Formats: sequence, C-alpha cells, structure tokens
Amino acid sequence: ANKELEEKNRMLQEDPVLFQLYKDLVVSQVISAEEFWANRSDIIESIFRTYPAVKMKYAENVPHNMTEKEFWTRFFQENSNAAIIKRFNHHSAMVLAAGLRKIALNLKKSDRYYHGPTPITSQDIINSFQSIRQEMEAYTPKLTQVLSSSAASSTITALSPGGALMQGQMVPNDIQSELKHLYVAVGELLRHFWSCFPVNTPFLEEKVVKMKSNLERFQVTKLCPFQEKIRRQYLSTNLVSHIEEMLQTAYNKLHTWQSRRLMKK
Amino acid sequence: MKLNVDGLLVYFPYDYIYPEQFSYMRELKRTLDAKGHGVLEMPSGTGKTVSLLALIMAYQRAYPLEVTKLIYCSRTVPEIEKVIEELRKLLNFYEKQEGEKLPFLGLAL
Amino acid sequence: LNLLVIVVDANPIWWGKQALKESQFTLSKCIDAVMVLGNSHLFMNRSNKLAVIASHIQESRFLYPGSKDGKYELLTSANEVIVEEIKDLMTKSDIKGQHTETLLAGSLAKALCYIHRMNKEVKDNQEMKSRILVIKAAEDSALQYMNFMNVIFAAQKQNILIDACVLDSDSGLLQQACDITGGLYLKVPQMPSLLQYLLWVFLPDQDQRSQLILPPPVHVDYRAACFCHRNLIEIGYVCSVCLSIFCNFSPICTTCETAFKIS
Amino acid sequence: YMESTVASWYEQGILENIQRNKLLFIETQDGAETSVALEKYQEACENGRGAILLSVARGKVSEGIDFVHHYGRAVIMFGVPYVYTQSRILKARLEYLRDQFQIRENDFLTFDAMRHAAQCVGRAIRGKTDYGLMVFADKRFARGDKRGKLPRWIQEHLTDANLNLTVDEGVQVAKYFLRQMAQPF
Amino acid sequence: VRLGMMRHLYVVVDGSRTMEDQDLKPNRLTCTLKLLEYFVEEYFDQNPISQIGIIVTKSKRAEKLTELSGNPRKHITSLKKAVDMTCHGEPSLYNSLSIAMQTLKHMPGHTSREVLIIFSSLTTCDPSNIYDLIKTLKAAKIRVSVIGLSAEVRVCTVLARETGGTYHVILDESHYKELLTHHVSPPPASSSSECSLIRMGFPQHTIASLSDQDAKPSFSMAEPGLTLGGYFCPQCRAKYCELPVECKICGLTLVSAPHLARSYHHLFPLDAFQEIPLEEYNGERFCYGCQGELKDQHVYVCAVCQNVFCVDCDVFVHDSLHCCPGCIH
Ligand SMILES: [Zn+2]
Ligand SMILES: [Zn+2]
Ligand SMILES: [Zn+2]
Ligand SMILES: [Zn+2]
Ligand SMILES: [Zn+2]
Repeated sequence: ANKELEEKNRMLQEDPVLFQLYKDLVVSQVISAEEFWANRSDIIESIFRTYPAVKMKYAENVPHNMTEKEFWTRFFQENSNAAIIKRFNHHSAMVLAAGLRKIALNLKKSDRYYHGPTPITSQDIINSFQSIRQEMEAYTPKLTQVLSSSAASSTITALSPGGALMQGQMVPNDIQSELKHLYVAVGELLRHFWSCFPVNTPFLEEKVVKMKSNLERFQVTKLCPFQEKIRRQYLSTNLVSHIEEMLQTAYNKLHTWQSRRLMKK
Repeated sequence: MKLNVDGLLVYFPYDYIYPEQFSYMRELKRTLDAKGHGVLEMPSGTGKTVSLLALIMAYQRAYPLEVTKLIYCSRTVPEIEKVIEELRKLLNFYEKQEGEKLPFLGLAL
Repeated sequence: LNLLVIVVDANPIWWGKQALKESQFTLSKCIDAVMVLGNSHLFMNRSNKLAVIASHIQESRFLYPGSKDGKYELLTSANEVIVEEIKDLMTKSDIKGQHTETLLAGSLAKALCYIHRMNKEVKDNQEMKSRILVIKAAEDSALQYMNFMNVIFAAQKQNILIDACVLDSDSGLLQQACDITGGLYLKVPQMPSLLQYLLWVFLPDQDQRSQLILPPPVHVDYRAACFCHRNLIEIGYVCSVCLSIFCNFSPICTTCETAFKIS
Repeated sequence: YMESTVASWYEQGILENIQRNKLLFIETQDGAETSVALEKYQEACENGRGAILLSVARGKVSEGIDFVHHYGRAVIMFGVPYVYTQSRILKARLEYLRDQFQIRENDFLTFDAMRHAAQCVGRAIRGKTDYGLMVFADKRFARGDKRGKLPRWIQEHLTDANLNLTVDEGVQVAKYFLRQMAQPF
Repeated sequence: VRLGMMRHLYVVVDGSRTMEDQDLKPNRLTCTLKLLEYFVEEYFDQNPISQIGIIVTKSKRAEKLTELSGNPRKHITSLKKAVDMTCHGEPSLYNSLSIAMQTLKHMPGHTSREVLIIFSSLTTCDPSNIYDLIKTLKAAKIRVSVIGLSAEVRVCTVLARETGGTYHVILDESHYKELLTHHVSPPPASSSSECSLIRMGFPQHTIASLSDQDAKPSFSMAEPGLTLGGYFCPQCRAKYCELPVECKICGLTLVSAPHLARSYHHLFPLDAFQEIPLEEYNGERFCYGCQGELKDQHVYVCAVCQNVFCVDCDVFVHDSLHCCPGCIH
C-alpha cells in the first residue's frame, strides 16, 4: 500500500513548515527524499456502540430506496410495564459491557555542597581588632566628614554616561524571515545528525546510519554557503556569522570523533 | 488482648474494643450467669460475632459443665461462612496464646 | 509603603586592617553613610520604615528594631540607638582564630524573616515593597554558598530585592545573588564618595527604579565545576540523588554510593 | 409501586437524567435476572460507572445481600415498607395477635414496617467503620412512633435538626457529611 | 530516603460534564485551573530541572494541551486559554493514561515519570479495560497518583495503590491547595525506582565581544527579533532565550548552577523544631529569629543551635527558607 504517498498527500498543504523544509532539502537536489521519512453524529455513534440489534438492523437495512429521516423515525418506535424495566436493565448492561470492552540514603561527604561549584598573620587580627575597637570613640561626624562637594561632583561626573561605572539596530526586516527559515532547516537536519552522535553505538548497523548522516552533513553544508553568498553580496553590513559556528562545530565534532574512532581501532 | 471481664478473664483477637462491646459482653455474661433465655441487639454486622464467640468460649472454659456446647445459627450459608471464618481466626489466636492444641471442636452443617 | 533593611558587613578583621593602614575611609564613616541613607529613606515618607543589621564573624545583630539640636525626634532616636548599639557590638567581641570570614548570609536570613514578620503584622490595606540593601566589605566564604543560595531563592519567592553594594572586592556569589532577584549591583570604587552612590542608585525604590537611568547590570558568570579539583566545567554528569556536578563519568559517584548499573 | 414510579420517571425526563448521572439497575422477581443485575452492579460500584440499584424491601435480594464500604454507600428508602392490606393471610396473623398477646393491629403493622426498614437500611454499617448515610424519603418516618420503634443506635444519631430536611437541605447536608467522612481519621 | 530530583510530571485534567457543577464557590473547572496555574508555577519554582505536561480529556478523547516543556509561562498561557473550554463530554482514563504512556515511554529511565489525574466525574468510559493498562503502567514504572473530586473511585483507588501513587479526595478548596502543594515536592524513590547518571550542560550568558566586534546575531530557538546577546550551548551552538531548556538538537538538558542549587534543600530537609508553649527559662523577650517580643505562649528550638523562634519564624523557616537562620552560624 502507498501509505507513504497518502501521508505525503495529507501533509502536502495542511502543514506549511514541514513541507517547506522537506521540499527545501530537494530544491537544490541535496539528497534523496527517502531518508527524510525513513529516519522520522454523536447520537448515531452512541447508538452504534449501544445497541447490537441496531447495528445488525443498520447492516441489513443499509440505505436502499429509503431515507435517513425515515431511519431516524424508526428509532423511537402489565406486559408493557415490565418491558420498560427489562429494557433499562438490558440497556444499562449493554452500556457497561461496551465500556468493559477487552531506600534510605546515606552520604560520606556533605561539605562539598557547603562549598559548591563556586570557586575560591595571626597577630594581624589582634592589631586590627584593637585598632577598630579604638576607632569609634567619636561618633556623629556627619556635619562635614561624611561627604565633600568635590568628591560629590566627581561621582556625578562618573555616573554621567561618559563617566566610570556607567558605560551608557532593527534596520533590516525582510532578511529576518529568510534567516529564520534557514535556521529552521539547519535545526531540522542537525536533529537527525545529532540524534545518535553523542551515544557511542559500537554496532555495525548502528554506525552505518551515523556514517550516512555524516556524509549528508557534507552534502547539506555544500549548499548552505551558496545561499550565504547570495545574502552577503547586498550591503556587507550586519554580518551573519552565528550560522557558520554551527557548521564548523559540527565539522569539528565529526572529524574529531572520526580520529578518535581510528585511534580506538 | 485479654479483657478482665467482671465475670472472668476473656481473650480477644483484635487490639481494641469499643465501649459498646464492653456493654455487650457484660450483659451477655449476666444472661449466661442467670442461665435464662434473653434477647439483645448490637448494631455492627461484624464484630458482634467475634465478641459473642470469645465470651462464649471463655464462659465454657470457666464453667464447662454449665454449657455443653454452642449452637450459633445464621440466616444463610454464605453468611455463616463468614462466621466460621471469624471462629477460625479466634481459635488460631487462642491456640497461639496457649501454645498447644486443646480439645475444642467447631463445625458448620 | 517600603521597608528597607541595611545589611552592613562590618567585619572587624577587614575594617581594622583599614584602620591599621590609616586609610582615608573608615568604618565610622561607613556607618555614618548608612545612617544618612536610612534617615533619607524614612525622610522620603512617613509610611516608609527601615531596619539595620550588622554582620560579624560570630553572629549578626540588629542595630534598629528631644530636639536638643532642633531635629526630627524619630531620626534622633534612630541615630542614638544605632550609634550606641554599633559601638557596643564593636567594643565587645571574642577572639576565634579558626573562624575569621564574615558571615554575611546568616544575617540575610534574619532580614528575610524580619521582613516576613513585618508583612504579617502590617495591615492588609497597605502593600509593602521590602528591599535589602546589602553592603559587603570583605571576601565571602566558600562554605556559605549553599545556605546563601537557599536564602536567595527564598527572597526570590517572597519578592524582595537584594541590592548589593560590594566595595573593595567583587563577590561572585553576591552578584549572582542579586542577579536572581533582580536587585541592582553597584561596585563603588571611590569609597569616600560612597554616599552619593546610595542617594542615586540604591535610594530610589522599585516603584521608580524602572523609570530611571541607573548603571547597567554587570555580566554574571554562571560557572560550574566538578567536585574534585574546583575548576570551570561546561558539561556536568549529575546523578538522580546527589544532583552534584562531577568531573567525568565514573562507575559510582562518591557522594552517592548508589549501585549504578552500566549500559 | 416500583414499576409505576419507574414508568412515571421514564415518561418524564428525570429518569434519562438519572441514567446520565449514574448507571441505573432494577430488580425483578426472577432470581437469575436479579443475580445478573447485582453482579453488574458490583462491577459498576468498582468501575467508574457507579450504580443505582432499585429493589423491593421484601425482595429476597434485600435480605440476602450485604452492603459494605464502597457498596450501597447511600441507602435510600422510598416510602415506609408496608405489605398490602388485602392479603388475607396477614389478616389471620394480625387479628389473632390482637386477640391473644394483646397487640394492636396498627402497632403490629408499624412494627412490621419499622423492622423491615431497619433490616434493609442497616447494611451500610456492616463493619470496618465504613462511612455511609441512610436517607428515608418519607415524612412518616418523622413521626414519633416510627422514630421510637426505630433501632436505638440509628435513632440516637438522628436529631431533630435533620429530622425533616427538605430535599435540597438533605442533599446539602449529605454533601457536607460526605466531605467530613472523606479524609483520614 | 532516596528522592528523584528529576521528574517528568503529567497533570491530567478532565473536561467532564461534572466539572460544570459549581460545588466550589466558583465554577469547579475554573477553580481547578486557577489553582493549577499556581501549582505549575510553584512546581517549576521548586524543581527547575523537572518538566510538566498537561493532557485535557473530554468527550471520551484525550488531547495534549501542552507537550513537555521547561517554560512555566507557556503552560500558564495554556491554562488561561483552557479556562474558556466548553466542558462537555465524558472522560476516558484509558485514553488519557495511554497518551501519557505513549509520551513517557521513550523518556529516560533515570527520571521519575509521574502522573497526577485530577478526577472530577466518577465515571470512566474507556474503549478497553483499564485493569490491563494497569499492568503496563506497573511494567513501565510510571507513578500515578490520582486526586479525586467528590468521589472515592474504586478503580482509581486500586490504580493508585497498585502503581505506587496515592489517592485522595477533596475535603474543600483549602484542602485542595494543601493536596497540590504536597504533590509539588518530589516523591521518595521506592525499590522499583532506579537512579542513573544524566548528561548535563551548563551554558554561560554571553554578549557582544567588544563594541559589537565579531558579534553573534541570532533571533531565537523556540516573532523573535535579533538578539545582541543571550545564552548558548556547548554543542548546539544555537542561541537560547531563556534557561533551563532541553536542547533542540543535542537532547541534553541545559541548566545553570543556581537552578540545580535550588533543589539541594530537598536533599537537606530541616528537622522539625519541638514546640514548647511555656517559656522554659527563656528570658529573652525578643525572638531571636525576628528580634520581636513573643506575644504568644509558643517557642521553637533546634537540637544543635538551641535558639529561640516564634510561631511566624518557625513556620516561615520550615515552609520557604528551608534552613534555620541562627543555626546556619
Ligand atoms: Zn574533576
Ligand atoms: Zn549520587
Ligand atoms: Zn545542545
Ligand atoms: Zn520570631
Ligand atoms: Zn538552629
């Protein structure tokens, strides 16, 4: 069965981003599209599930030279007294049947938390203690001692934008959408490329797919710089270099892990 | 759980008894001591069986000649099964307390 | 209204080192500047209230729960009480060589529970916007990181702003602390002119802080390190019990003793 | 009487609402149907559906069955249980008791009703201290004679404040009592 | 007692008709959502590494209102949107638990998978028997702790006790607050629970190097404008607006040191302070914690520092600060 074709038809226009990126991977003819998907009323329904007799009657009386309004009409249509009680008992039983369809912790080193990841003679204490004890025999010098006009102005000037302690562009708009779309494409493909990269996966069938994905990295990064070139030759302003870091770091991881694999071999 | 009933000391398997159980046991012991037929009512569906059985067993031990045996009747067999379960639990508790088997027989027809 | 709390780090070791150095700045002038700041804070409005805490290596003590010189009786009482209590605390103090680092965080906890008590007692009609103007004066202790982080998170939940005013040293822990709760961080390099910094950067309350130009926040280095040799690490291997940042993959982390199963 | 009430509720919209609110099961004279209905009722009490079991006080099911925790939580009594006043067997049984042992006919009739009601309403307190409420939807029970003949344990709990609650007031107090019963000792 | 610091929790809300009944002072559904907003925010504030997910079940169908995420604001917005939900239909425990199981099956073993079903309508119409699903839940070690409303449901009682969770029924709104606040805290790890090391990454906030030289412009990663500076990743190298967040590429959790430090108080619970009403030779009128006179005949003391704390001081210390001020010294 063409289940893949049916799914592609379903998602062809319902979701714009998914199909946009999947098509983009083919617009420049990067790779085959197989890997793309390889890696990744109420009343009548209630009656249908309630009355098996109604189900059989519907199957035998499927609309044939009749009308659904007439079928609806057929629904509602001491001997009668006991029939009502029996009907409730049977109906509740049918509803119920339809619903019943088949370590104490111990530690040896706690001061490590007291000094967590945050990083980092005797007569001196005596001298400082006595000196500070004798320091404050006089108090309330606020009248002049606390502040002076010259020092006050210098702080003002420092607080000024050009002073110390106080250091002090949305021109492009349409380029924003293009950058977002490119970032989404990079994320989409990096997801599969990094899906099993961190795990060692020392198996033949597991490593085959990482090798294929690593080649796909070359093949996609082949086309990325061409769009980069198109965008660059406009104004030579507002450089977009963050995208380069992702590609270069992915390449560095690829090559370093290749060298590590060769060393392990 | 050994209860120092006014008449005698009576064993009891569960940990605690409500005051209504004390009243039930004392009234029942009064009736047995009088050796006269009587009637009494207790609310709980369960618990009355264990209290009654324990008191009857203790009275039998104290005055075996006074009472030859107990004939405990229930409405239905499914119900009397629960009674025999209660009696089995009580006998196991008493046997553990005594440390050995005693000449006591209990059965349902 | 606003409830201000000044947590002064009056470390005798460091301030007496300054006294021995005979530098221009002194603990007396620092206390006077803090006093002036509190007086101005209450001067702002009647409903506003303040409190003061002093830190020492041993413990931390509150410095605050006519018009001889023609002065607001209330501010006169504040001056007298703070002066007397600070002199008493500095004059009387035991000596313990083993413990010399200043216990700044322990006071913070006292400040937080004091603010909670005041918030409970105050009438529900008026809303109180409390603040803690921490004034550090000495290097922090490594062993206090955990408790200080606890109190910082409690302050974040309770909506109190920790405005740090470190001087003579940049405490990474304290800057991290104020960054979490959004309090301002000012490092005054001119100690003699410290009070001008208070009457501008710190004195304005959270109500007007947004609608005012103040020095930009300093970048915070949220570093992580393994528990072995104490060094920056970008990737940490924590477990589900210790929640400890470690060096490298190990059969079992020492602080856990758990029976980790390989895979 | 049960059939007549059920038929009236069916003609009105109350019954459809009752079925939507909680599954409904009814008792019949035939023992096989009674057993099947009760078997499904137990599962309903266990499963999320819940259940409203309509039965007759004289029905063998009422005497045989025992209701425990999460079974028959709220026992509803619709009308004082009285036997039909035409069955001639009871006429001999009753007039003979009047002639000998000197029991009034009304006295014995009310005794036969109260004993039966206590039998059919006393199940919810089976054991293990399992909460539950017994609601009697009849002003006759409010009469002093019925209360006096009621068993002591139920009557002493019963109070004048809740003796003759309106339907809505009874519902509210039942909700509050269930709240209090909910939560641990 | 071993505790699972990292837990993926699903708060299953039922959009049943019974939620329409206004048993509580406001509408039942509105009250539950309003309080569940607070529950979500507090849960994130008390377990940053953990993440939450909401499944709304109505009309016999369960829909994922919000997938697993580390951002409380997104879930809060989802709650506010759901406040206006129609609230018509019948819930399906099988459907809701199956959706939760499908999402949680691929979750890492080390993390604790948990479900909190806020059950309102006692009925449970499901396509398949739930007793069978109970076996799969036990096999998958997914803790399920139901909170019933106005009903002691038997199937949910057996669900909770068999799967290891706890069952409760709302006595009132105040007790509902207490129940959810209790469920906020991490549950103790049982014998079935297992612990394993989890890879973690610690990013550093970065800005323009020097006067916007060799800048690193970028918009966001899950209408984001250009950002001069922000957080980054050791491996993704993709700008992240806020932390903590799971990597969109690596699959590794990015989280800073304070977020981890926020959970140490769970490992270090504070021992309850004995309450002595009498003064007991406590001549200090001022409470040490708050330096205020003790206006009530109550005092609290530790077993180490032996300090004095009033009612408010002790309550606050054991509730929020989670550490004794004086006893820190
Ligand atoms: Zn290391
Ligand atoms: Zn560990
Ligand atoms: Zn990453
Ligand atoms: Zn206090
Ligand atoms: Zn203490």
